[PDB]
Amino acid sequence: AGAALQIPFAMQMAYRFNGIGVTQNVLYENQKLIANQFNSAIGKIQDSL
Amino acid sequence: KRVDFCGKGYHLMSFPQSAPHGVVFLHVTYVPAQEKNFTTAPAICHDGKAHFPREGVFVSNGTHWFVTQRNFYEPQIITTDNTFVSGNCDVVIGIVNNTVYDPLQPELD
Ligand SMILES: *[C@@H]1O[C@H](CO)[C@@H](O[C@@H]2O[C@H](CO)[C@@H](O)[C@H](O)[C@H]2NC(C)=O)[C@H](O)[C@H]1NC(C)=O
Ligand SMILES: *[C@@H]1O[C@H](CO)[C@@H](O[C@@H]2O[C@H](CO)[C@@H](O)[C@H](O)[C@H]2NC(C)=O)[C@H](O)[C@H]1NC(C)=O
Ligand SMILES: *[C@@H]1O[C@H](CO)[C@@H](O[C@@H]2O[C@H](CO)[C@@H](O)[C@H](O)[C@H]2NC(C)=O)[C@H](O)[C@H]1NC(C)=O
Ligand SMILES: *[C@@H]1O[C@H](CO)[C@@H](O[C@@H]2O[C@H](CO)[C@@H](O)[C@H](O)[C@H]2NC(C)=O)[C@H](O)[C@H]1NC(C)=O
Ligand SMILES: *[C@@H]1O[C@H](CO)[C@@H](O)[C@H](O)[C@H]1NC(C)=O
Repeated sequence: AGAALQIPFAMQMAYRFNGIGVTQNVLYENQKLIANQFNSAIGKIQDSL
Repeated sequence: KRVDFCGKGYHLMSFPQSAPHGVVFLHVTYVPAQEKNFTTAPAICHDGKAHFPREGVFVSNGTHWFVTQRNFYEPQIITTDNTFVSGNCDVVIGIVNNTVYDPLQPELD
């Protein structure tokens, strides 16, 4: 939408949780589990491929 | 709100014009400009409680902390009407110490 403006990635993930109706404390208080789940989900794609 | 469906930027409004066998759309959009960099933090710890912005981000100009809206820089001081509380400050990665100002009790002298 213009020039790239940097933001830390967990803070971008919190904006995106807001965009679906969940408060952002739910992301910050679960950060490690959410990242573990994303990593297992990405590791399952290359296994199916 | 569909990205790039009505031009580049944040769609404000669009005007139609007729062409021969066709149509022309003049899209008016909003494009952000002249950014500055800041230090930032996800929450703020005060009295053993974690504070999150209601809307906006916590930013630091070098020595002081403010809340701003995310798309236009307009800094304000962090109060209990700017933020909400959840939990204690032991669980959030990158939490920062600052004071969150209450209006009522300095009204009550
Ligand atoms: C929410 O669901 C997750 C499942 O992804 C739970 O986390 C797992 O809990 C089991 C316990 O049975 C552990 O063995 C796993 O190692 C956990 N997974 C990860 C990625 O940490 C989590 O406990 C659930 N939360 C609640 C409150 O029920
Ligand atoms: C960050 O902004 C603050 C403004 O709040 C500057 O601090 C001073 O703060 C006092 C009381 O809050 C004001 O009376 C002053 O007018 C403010 N400015 C000055 C120049 O004294 C602070 O200087 C700013 N810091 C940086 C690094 O820009
Ligand atoms: C951002 O990354 C920096 C590393 O570049 C982290 O700084 C380190 O913090 C640890 C404490 O967890 C210290 O032991 C290291 O000495 C620091 N390294 C440097 C180079 O400063 C910083 O903590 C990270 N920020 C967050 C919020 O995790
Ligand atoms: C932010 O403020 C809290 C509140 O005091 C600090 O917590 C103290 O941390 C030190 C060192 O980690 C401990 O020795 C104290 O026992 C803690 N106090 C309490 C009341 O728990 C915290 O360290 C501060 N954060 C930073 C980065 O300085
Ligand atoms: C912000 O700082 C970075 C270096 O950390 C620099 O590359 C960038 O151009 C700066 N942008 C602005 C708007 O100051």
